[PDB]
Order: sequence, then structure tokens, then C-alpha cells
Amino acid sequence: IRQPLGMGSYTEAAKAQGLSAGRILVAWSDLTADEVLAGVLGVDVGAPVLQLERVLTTDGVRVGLETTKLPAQRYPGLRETFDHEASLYAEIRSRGIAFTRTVDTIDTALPDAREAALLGADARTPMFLLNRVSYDQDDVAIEQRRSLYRGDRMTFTAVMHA
Amino acid sequence: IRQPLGMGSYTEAAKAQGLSAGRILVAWSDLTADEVLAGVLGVDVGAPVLQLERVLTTDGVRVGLETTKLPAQRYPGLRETFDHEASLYAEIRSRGIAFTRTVDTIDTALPDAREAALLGADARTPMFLLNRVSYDQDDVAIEQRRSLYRGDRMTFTAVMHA
Repeated sequence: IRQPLGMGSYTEAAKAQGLSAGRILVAWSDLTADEVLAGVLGVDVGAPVLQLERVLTTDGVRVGLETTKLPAQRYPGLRETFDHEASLYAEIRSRGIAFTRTVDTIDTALPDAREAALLGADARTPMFLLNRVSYDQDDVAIEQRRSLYRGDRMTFTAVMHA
Repeated sequence: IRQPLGMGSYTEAAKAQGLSAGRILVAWSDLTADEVLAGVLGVDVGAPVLQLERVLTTDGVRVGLETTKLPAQRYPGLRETFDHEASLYAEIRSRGIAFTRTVDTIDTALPDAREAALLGADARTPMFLLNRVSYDQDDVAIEQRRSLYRGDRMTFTAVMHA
């Protein structure tokens, strides 16, 4: 699977290029933001954080493990009502939030044993590790998202013009 | 090192940002183009191809292994005169050839023993495997470039706007 780097969800993007794709819940977790995460999200140190962790499939195989950290206060009732199998991105937009800017870091790493088990991967195999912070129309952070993608099932691409 | 994705050379980008950067020669090689590479460069099967392989350094340490395949006919005198410690991109521009469009694929990979030895890396370490074709102002191919970067030394970044 060859995926242009993009602002939109890659699950939705895979759906677009005419492929099957989906999301499998791993866990919701209630966290409180440490100094680092508080700074990233622009919330108080100790603020509630809602974490959604999912396995991502495409073309009926596992391709990624996505861990999204949300400032809980921005999202009343999300954990109670969100269909974790739907598009998180669309739900947030539905809440009057526009994905205005995204800052992505692209790393490469070996999965830990838990990540490797969730993805059906050999732990020796390198994975893409993407980390994203997205910002809304007022430049308030929406989410911090970590995506671990199987190196053998994903190629990212970029076309650039002078 | 955090490096924005971009069309410019990453070695030069590091120097533009105030870091030391440089290149070490591994080898120049005379190849002829087979069917796949003839296709990529827009040249005839058997056309001469000049390969430049260099180790790239930044902030004093080895960060990547670059293997650049050039249609030799486009660059008279390059092997014997080009200073391999200097910017190949700038030499190509000084010859009147503008980097106008790039097509990059971004993969993750483990190095082979030779690649690992040249990079001073453990062969269990994840690497970025980048492959690029660049095209000039007349959409004529300039090079095909394979870059293998140490995952523990490089992080790529992208910022995107709605």
C-alpha cells in the first residue's frame, strides 16, 4: 500500500483509493496530562486526557496501531457515544472543529512486544512511527496522535514541485 | 536531527540551519542502464549511467548512505572533476539544470552488513529508505537517488495547512 503523506486520515484515504479499511478498538483510557503532554495540548498539568487506542486495517490486514490523546474537556460524551469503528476525524469536525494545521514527525523504530503482537508483526521488523499534533481554526490543539505502521505493509510518498 | 521533508538536499539543509554537514566518498561506478533504469531516467537501454555513492554526515556523525544514479551523458566530465565533498545538487544547477519536480517514496528497512558497516550502525537498527526521481525544467530526469538514513539519528518532519 502506497500512501501520499496527507492531512486527512490514512484510513479514509485508503477507503478513497478503493480499498477496504477499518478500525478495531484496543482500549479507551483515562489519563491526566503530564508536564510534556500539557504543553503539547495547551492544557493544565493534571488536566483529564482521553486516550483512544485502535488497530488499523487496510485491505483486510492489520497495518497500524494508532494511539490518540485528546483533551477530555474539549469532547463531552465522546467515550460514551463515539462509535470507535467510525472516523474519529469526522466526529471531531462534526463538533465544529476544523483541522487547520498538522505537525507530523516521521520516525522509524522497532515495535515493543505488545505493539508487535497487536499488529501480527515480527518484533525485528522496522515500523514507521508517526507523531502528530493537529490544530483547529483558532490554533487550539485538537489531539496528539501516535501511529505505528508496519514497515512491510506501508510506503509513504511525496510529490513536490518547485 | 529533525529535518523537514523537501526538494533541496538534506545535507545542504543542515548547513543552512547552522549544523556541520558533509559527504564522504564511497565509490564512483560506471553502469549501463537496464530496462528498469532506462525507463526511470528516460534513456536508451545500455546508455551509460554514472553512480555516486557517498556517506553523509551531519553534526560530525554518520547519518546516511546515498547512492545516486545519473544519466552520464547529461554531465560531461563529472566523475573526474566534481568534488564529491561539495553539493551535487549545486553542481547540477551550475550546469543549468533546475530541480523542478521530485517524486519520493519513503520506506523503512534494515541495513545489510555492508550498509551497516559504512554507517557505523548495528544491523538490527531501523533505517529510512528513501527513493527519489528528480526532473528538470523540461521534465527530463536528473537522477535516481537512494538514501538510507539511520533511524536513531534522523527524524523527518512535515507541516501541513488546510
